[PDB]
Amino acid sequence: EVIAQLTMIAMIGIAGPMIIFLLAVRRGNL
Amino acid sequence: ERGWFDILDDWLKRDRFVFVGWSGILLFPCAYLALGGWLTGTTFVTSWYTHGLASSYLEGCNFLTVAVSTPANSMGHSLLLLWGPEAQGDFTRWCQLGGLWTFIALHGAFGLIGFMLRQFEIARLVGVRPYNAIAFSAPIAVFVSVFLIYPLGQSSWFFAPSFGVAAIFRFLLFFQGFHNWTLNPFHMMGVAGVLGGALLCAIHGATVENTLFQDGEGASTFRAFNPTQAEETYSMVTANRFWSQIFGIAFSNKRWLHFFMLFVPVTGLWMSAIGVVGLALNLRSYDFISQEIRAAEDPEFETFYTKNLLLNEGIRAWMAPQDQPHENFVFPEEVLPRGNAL
Amino acid sequence: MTILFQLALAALVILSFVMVIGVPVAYASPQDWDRSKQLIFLGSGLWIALVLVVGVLNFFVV
Amino acid sequence: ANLWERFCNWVTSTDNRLYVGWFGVIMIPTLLAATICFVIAFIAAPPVDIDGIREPVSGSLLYGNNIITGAVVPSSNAIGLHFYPIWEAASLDEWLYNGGPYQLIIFHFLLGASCYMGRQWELSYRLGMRPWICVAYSAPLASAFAVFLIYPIGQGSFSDGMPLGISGTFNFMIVFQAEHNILMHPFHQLGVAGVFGGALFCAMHGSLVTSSLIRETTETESANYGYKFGQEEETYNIVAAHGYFGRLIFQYASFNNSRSLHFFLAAWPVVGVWFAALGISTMAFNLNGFNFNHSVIDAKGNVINTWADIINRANLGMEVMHERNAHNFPLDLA
Amino acid sequence: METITYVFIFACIIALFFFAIFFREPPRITK
Amino acid sequence: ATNRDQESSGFAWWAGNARLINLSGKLLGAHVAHAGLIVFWAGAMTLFELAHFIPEKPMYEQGLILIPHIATLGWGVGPGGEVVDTFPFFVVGVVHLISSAVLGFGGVYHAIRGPETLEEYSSFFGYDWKDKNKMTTILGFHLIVLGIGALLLVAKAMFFGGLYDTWAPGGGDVRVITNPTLDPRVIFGYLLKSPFGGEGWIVSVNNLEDVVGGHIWIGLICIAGGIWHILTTPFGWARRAFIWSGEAYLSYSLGALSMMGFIATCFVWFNNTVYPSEFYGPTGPEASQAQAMTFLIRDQKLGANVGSAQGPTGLGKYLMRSPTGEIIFGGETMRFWDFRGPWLEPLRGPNGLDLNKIKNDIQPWQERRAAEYMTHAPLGSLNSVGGVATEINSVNFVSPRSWLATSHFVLAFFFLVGHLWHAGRARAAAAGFEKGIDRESEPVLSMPSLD
Amino acid sequence: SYPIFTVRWVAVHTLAVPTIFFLGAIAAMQFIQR
Amino acid sequence: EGGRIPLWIVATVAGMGVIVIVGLFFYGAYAGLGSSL
Amino acid sequence: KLPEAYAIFDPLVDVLPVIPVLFLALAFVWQAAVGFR
Amino acid sequence: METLKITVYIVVTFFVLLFVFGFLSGDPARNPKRKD
Ligand code: CLA
Ligand code: CLA
Ligand code: CLA
Ligand code: CLA
Ligand code: CLA
Ligand SMILES: CC1=C(/C=C/C(C)=C/C=C/C(C)=C/C=C/C=C(C)/C=C/C=C(C)/C=C/C2=C(C)CCCC2(C)C)C(C)(C)CCC1
Ligand SMILES: CC1=C(/C=C/C(C)=C/C=C/C(C)=C/C=C/C=C(C)/C=C/C=C(C)/C=C/C2=C(C)CCCC2(C)C)C(C)(C)CCC1
Ligand SMILES: CC1=C(/C=C/C(C)=C/C=C/C(C)=C/C=C/C=C(C)/C=C/C=C(C)/C=C/C2=C(C)CCCC2(C)C)C(C)(C)CCC1
Ligand SMILES: CCCCCCCCCCCCO[C@@H]1O[C@H](CO)[C@@H](O[C@H]2O[C@H](CO)[C@@H](O)[C@H](O)[C@H]2O)[C@H](O)[C@H]1O
Ligand SMILES: CCCCCCCS[C@@H]1O[C@H](CO)[C@@H](O)[C@H](O)[C@H]1O
Ligand SMILES: [Cl-]
Ligand SMILES: [Cl-]
Ligand SMILES: [Fe+2]
Ligand SMILES: [Mg+2]
Ligand SMILES: [Mg+2]
Repeated sequence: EVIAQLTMIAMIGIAGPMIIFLLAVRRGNL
Repeated sequence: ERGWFDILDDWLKRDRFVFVGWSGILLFPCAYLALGGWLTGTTFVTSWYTHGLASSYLEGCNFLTVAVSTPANSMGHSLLLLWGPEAQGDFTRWCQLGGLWTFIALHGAFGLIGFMLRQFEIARLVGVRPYNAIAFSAPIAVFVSVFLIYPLGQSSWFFAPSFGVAAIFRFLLFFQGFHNWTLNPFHMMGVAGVLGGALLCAIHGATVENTLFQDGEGASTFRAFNPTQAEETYSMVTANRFWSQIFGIAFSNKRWLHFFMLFVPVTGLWMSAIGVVGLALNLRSYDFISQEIRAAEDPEFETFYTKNLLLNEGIRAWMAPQDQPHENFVFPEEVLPRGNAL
Repeated sequence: MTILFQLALAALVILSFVMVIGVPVAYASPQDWDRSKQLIFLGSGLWIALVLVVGVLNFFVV
Repeated sequence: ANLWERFCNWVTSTDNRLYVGWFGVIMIPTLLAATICFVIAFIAAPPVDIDGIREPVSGSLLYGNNIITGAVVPSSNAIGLHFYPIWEAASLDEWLYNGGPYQLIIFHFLLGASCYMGRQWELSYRLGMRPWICVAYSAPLASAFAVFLIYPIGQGSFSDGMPLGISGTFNFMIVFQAEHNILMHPFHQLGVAGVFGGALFCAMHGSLVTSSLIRETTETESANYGYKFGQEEETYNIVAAHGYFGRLIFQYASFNNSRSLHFFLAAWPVVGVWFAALGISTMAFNLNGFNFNHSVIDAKGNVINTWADIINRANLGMEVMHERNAHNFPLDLA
Repeated sequence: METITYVFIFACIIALFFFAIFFREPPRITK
Repeated sequence: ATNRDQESSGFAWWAGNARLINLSGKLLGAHVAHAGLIVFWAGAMTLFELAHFIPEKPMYEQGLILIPHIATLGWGVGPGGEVVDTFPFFVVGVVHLISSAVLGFGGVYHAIRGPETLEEYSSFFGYDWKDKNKMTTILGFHLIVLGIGALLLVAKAMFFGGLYDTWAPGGGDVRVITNPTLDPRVIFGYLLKSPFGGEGWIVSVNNLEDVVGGHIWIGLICIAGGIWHILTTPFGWARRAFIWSGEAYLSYSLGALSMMGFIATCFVWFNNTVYPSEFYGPTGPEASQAQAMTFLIRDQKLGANVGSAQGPTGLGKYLMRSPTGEIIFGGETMRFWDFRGPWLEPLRGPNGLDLNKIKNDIQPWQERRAAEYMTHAPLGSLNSVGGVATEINSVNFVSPRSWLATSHFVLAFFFLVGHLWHAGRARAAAAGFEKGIDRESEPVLSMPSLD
Repeated sequence: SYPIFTVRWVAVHTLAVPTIFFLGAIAAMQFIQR
Repeated sequence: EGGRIPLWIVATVAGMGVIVIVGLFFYGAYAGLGSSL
Repeated sequence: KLPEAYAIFDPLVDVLPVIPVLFLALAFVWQAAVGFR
Repeated sequence: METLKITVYIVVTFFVLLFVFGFLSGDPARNPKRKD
């Protein structure tokens, strides 16, 4: 089903930018 | 002295993000409408009534197949103005009749004039020589010969290029099949100017980048240039030796080099335009008479020239009925030229 | 068994997603490294255990 | 210094009017062999049975061609990808009938041109230059490899390699369109962007530098005498050129860094032509241009033609006519 | 006569290459 | 952050990975993480392929490139290449995907958490590019690893079920290789074969005995070579011939991979032994031969004497002679007479195609196969519309052979560019002029003029 | 300090405004069936 | 407030929006009008 | 098809192969966050 | 033809040998700066 596929890709898609965002907020070693 | 003209002149020539100028009064509306007309047509407008084709995203075409198509052959060379005697003010019918084609072509033409005027205006204000405007005469020669002169010599706008990717491809193949345009020496000079221009672009860029002086510590060498520096950033002497030893000849004069870079592709495009002016009248380089006399008398004589005419003959017979629907061509299977099996 | 398999594989996916974000974030974070280290060790051990669990349970549901 | 040492020194000498070099040791004999054979063949070779159907095509001037129609004709379809050197023929008469000169020329040319590319690295090294001019030349080289070698390999015959002639070139193009719909292939479209853009940027750079030449000459003399070979000072005003072009479009659309500008001039046509080369090299294995034939259908199921279908009609005309005596079975599979 | 003409022009071009390379105006460094 | 901007590293962001040249710990992280990507793709792509896989449809109708690689090894398939068990495909996919997490973990750790350089931490794992003995030692380790890999193929073929054999007597089937070719005159004879038509260099390998024995030789050569390189240091002539730097070594490998990519292109295009047509579709040569076979069969059934049938050109319509006289299919496929395939060989005698066999011995299975292959020729559009450019939409098909040949030509070509880029740069950097010409020491200014 | 409405503002919006409109229109077209 | 939402977030979100819309356009090549079906 | 026991994770399997591409894109998100220094 | 084959085989070998041995003759040292 197309919605399930789209939900999966959205969550995988956000994971990358999320890592960066979390590290930016935490003043991490980017 | 400081009247309304001079005040208007001040405002037009303000140093702003997008320069306007007097030329902007012509340029911006015509360019905007040409582009807007194209985007509008390719998104929403059909070619069903002019060509029997779908041509918009709305109809299911993609980026490669959408087009603003030329008007029907029965329109002749009608300017096809919205308020003209064909559409009579009706916007919907105007779209259905191919009014967007003349709209785009004509606004496009006045837009290019405005752009070249802009090139002249800015050059005067900044105090540089107007070589950029001059080089732009080539794109103008091409647009005018192909989109205006060509169809004007033919039966109608119908045979002008339609504004689309695949539609332009169709135009290329039509020119091969009907005009044998590849055989034309003016097209050949055009090809030499374009490919020679691309060659000069690549070779000059690469030569400069590979004869750079080390003017910084960086292994990435871009930061080691200052716009206001007096010195050449690359070695002309080293560049010259390299090429002299590799190719036999090299530039030694930088001013000649850069002028030659203008000259080559500009001249090429001009030559191709002259060829198209000829094709407007079906004045083609279609044949070599000597080849035809020999081939007609001698059925064992064959060259790549004779091979290509057979392809043209196929193109014409196979594409014409759908490509020229106003002719109502019905070619029964039996008359179609075909080789064995295929 | 089928429900065990189902939830073990679900847990494996969820943990994987948490680790995918958590491990790099922890590795490049200044504070809470002591807190992070042990969780990464726990996360890794559990991840491996779940792989084996899903691996074995595979044959009792297929 | 011994004989070998002095020879090596001469070969690699930076003082030769034309650099020889190690690549040159291979380049010189192969390009001479290819050139000499080409000229003789273009003038004097008898008709060649390109399609292996005992239908010899005349390519040479003395056999009824002019400059435009003349060609060195590709080797026979009967040969396919078989190596056909002179010594494999029973005689020169046979060798010529079967298109032996084509193979001799293209193999020598491709080797020599590969060594031409190597030589460009080599001299750059000897002169203490940066090394990437040869990388720029790889674009046209790859394109020569595409039409003379890769395409024939993919199709299983040197008879489908591009002919060494003006009209033979057009023949190759038209048939290529029929069989691969190259116009609708994005790599060829990139190629066009590369060459149209390369010409555009060539005219652009030429015009902008010429526009901003610093006054060093009188009205009655050519402005080119304003630049002297090897002068240390730059001959035009880039700040003025940028001030112009930045106002023509907008400021951040124009280059003020000459190194970045020239990199762009190198990269645009080179990358585009790489894609062009890759178009031909991948259509060599029949991954063809986009096919939207009958893509648009109405509610009932009537085909509503697009410009793609009109392209298709033109392609069909080329297809049914090409090599009119060569096909016995309904599909043209290579 | 056509073959002669074409071969003549070609030969003249090749001769021109020779002179353009070996009997060029030598590049001379100045300021 | 150390060396993580242009001013401190000398490299702009777009050449950011060049900042890693002398940072062995981070560079190890880069490599291990990358290997994780490769393994990730192999696993995830396999699972995707299996999820979309319809077992009764040919693989080559389904856009599969990985399952065919698994099947060729003898896993999951039976006679005629029929799929008997999809579980082996699942295993390969899962294990790769699982393994990719482990590599990803190691890569991410070494890249951003572990020691930035390895030299102070470990003499064993640390390295200097200019240390020629250490460089050849690491090379030696990897050669052993590769030699073991080649022997794993031998192991599968000889002791663990065998490999799919398209040439198996009675028809294609999985077959255990009991008698691999060890004769060095045969194995190394392939290497000296012309790459041209009818010869085809190593791409000509046409039986599994030669394939397996070749890997025995390669396995042992790589192990021996690896040991050799651990125990020795480069000779004088080698030292004077090569540039010794990280970028130089990268460039040699780039050139090597380019060469390999080009070879793989021709392999998948021409070879129907290690790329069985049952899984990958017919070769271009094969499909063309199969069309001639199809119409020979059809027309002969209709009463045609196919031996005496003169075509329009005067050459035989169905059958003609090769330039050395062998009887071959006529029409344009005359170019493809070097083709050899299991469906066709039964009709071949010492003189080429045998007219008696053609008249009398063509089996329905041969007819079926020829028809299958003729209509699955490797021709198709970028949007996967099968057939010639002029075909109408209907058949969703592009051959795995086309996908694999094209992709690897593109890759091989760019890798040649990369080789020239890095080889040229490595030479310039070692000589000390990669950043430009010294204004006060411009080499050309100290040379005599050419004229 | 900075002006809000400028010639630049107009030029940007003459392009931006129809672009987004058109993109929504073409987005909707992707769900049309014959 | 001129500088609150970091530019790298704007670029990432804007870029993702482009991928989604173009992705939708590609999906449409296989469904409904222009799909050949 | 995947074995029946895994059918629910099918839409996830459909999207996994693209993940490598996302890693290339991620490098650009990261570089944007550090100002391409 | 046999004589031609042998001649070309010898010619080609000669030039190939020159190329290989030529590049083996301390090529990295043949530059204007650091001769190593
Ligand atoms: C400088 C900008 C510019 C230019 C050069 C053009 C030029 C053109 N337009 Mg475009 N247009 C523009 C801006 C521009 N337009 C703008 C801003 C819009 C949005 C409203 C449009 C919308 C538009 C449409 C819908 C159409 C055009 C069309 C045309 C064409 C015919 C115009 C014509 O015949 O008018 C004739 C008028 C003049 C030349 C002006 C006369 C001024 C004189 C000197 C003064 C005398 C007038 C006097 C005061 C009035 C007394 C009359 C009285 C006796 C009744 C031509 C290519 C048509 C076309 O493309 O068809 C294919 C068409 O259908 N335009
Ligand atoms: C195969 C792709 C690849 C890989 C493996 C690397 C590897 C690396 N790069 Mg290069 N890079 C790449 C492509 C890649 N790069 C591309 C395409 C560009 C152009 C945009 C660059 C531009 C670039 C620059 C300018 C620099 C690097 C640097 C580095 C190193 C340090 C990175 C850092 O400091 O993180 C900081 C970032 C973070 C801490 C954020 C988190 C990043 C992690 C690794 C994400 C992992 C997520 C993953 C899904 C989690 C799985 C965990 C699970 C297994 C449990 C690292 C070894 C740096 C260097 O050389 O150091 C001296 C450096 O300056 N890269
Ligand atoms: C060896 C490489 C390779 C090959 C031969 C294939 C082949 C195939 N794939 Mg797989 N795949 C790959 C890698 C590959 N893929 C990668 C890297 C991914 C991650 C995205 C995938 C994920 C994937 C999915 C999800 C699917 C496929 C599918 C398919 C099939 C149809 C492909 C198609 O329609 O393309 C369309 C063509 C394009 C999209 C054009 C590609 C253009 C690229 C970007 C050009 C690259 C040029 C060069 C590298 C750029 C460098 C620039 C230079 C200047 C530096 C076909 C069998 C489909 C299938 O049928 O599955 C059963 C399918 O659904 N693949
Ligand atoms: C080729 C890749 C590679 C290399 C050369 C190294 C090398 C190193 N690692 Mg790294 N790492 C890797 C990948 C690699 N690692 C992977 C895949 C993971 C995830 C499990 C890790 C996780 C990791 C951590 C957490 C640490 C290291 C550490 C170390 C250092 C000491 C290790 C040691 O002394 O082992 C001694 C030898 C053993 C313990 C026995 C090895 C057992 C192996 C796995 C058996 C199988 C071998 C076989 C060839 C593998 C085939 C796999 C193949 C199919 C891919 C050393 C610099 C340490 C460090 O850097 O110190 C600060 C450290 O803390 N590694
Ligand atoms: C990844 C694989 C690999 C790599 C990178 C190396 C690297 C190296 N080896 Mg090692 N070697 C290997 C595998 C490898 N080896 C294996 C598997 C064995 C076991 C047989 C050996 C046995 C070995 C020995 C005995 C020696 C080396 C030596 C060397 C060094 C220089 C070799 C050289 O100049 O080659 C380039 C080759 C030449 C200069 C010879 C002439 C080149 C001709 C023209 C090549 C002809 C092929 C041509 C490209 C086209 C034909 C196609 C072909 C595929 C058939 C270098 C450090 C030398 C060394 O210094 O030892 C410490 C040395 O004496 N190796
Ligand atoms: C197997 C698996 C998994 C995994 C995962 C992963 C591994 C992931 C990842 C990931 C990732 C890895 C992600 C990502 C990403 C991303 C992105 C999303 C991006 C992007 C981008 C962009 C959009 C960009 C842009 C830009 C910028 C920023 C700058 C400049 C400009 C531009 C505009 C270009 C899981 C857990 C699910 C579970 C099950 C299985
Ligand atoms: C005609 C007309 C008019 C007008 C109009 C207009 C002015 C319009 C407009 C318009 C417009 C103005 C529009 C728009 C648009 C758009 C669009 C539709 C877009 C898009 C896009 C895209 C889709 C993108 C993409 C891409 C690219 C290009 C590159 C790379 C990547 C990508 C893929 C991102 C008027 C009323 C006067 C009148 C009459 C007629
Ligand atoms: C250094 C660096 C980098 C890189 C990174 C990397 C490249 C990585 C990685 C990574 C990786 C390489 C990873 C991974 C992973 C994985 C995972 C996480 C997994 C998993 C899995 C799972 C969970 C599964 C499951 C399952 C099963 C068991 C069965 C059937 C179904 C399924 C599929 C559901 C970048 C560029 C960002 C930049 C900066 C730095
Ligand atoms: C079937 C093939 C099997 C391959 C076997 C592998 C053997 C490899 C052969 C290596 C022999 C080459 O050895 C190489 O020869 C030349 C020419 O004499 C030497 O001599 C050279 O010395 C210096 C090097 O700076 C040069 O300036 C000089 O012009 C030249 O005389 C090289 O210093 C030496 O390294
Ligand atoms: C827009 C058309 C341009 C034609 C220019 C004619 C200017 S006309 C000129 O304008 C002056 C102020 O500008 C006045 O002082 C003066 O009375 C008037 O004759
Ligand atoms: Cl033809
Ligand atoms: Cl045929
Ligand atoms: Fe310049
Ligand atoms: Mg649709
Ligand atoms: Mg699914």
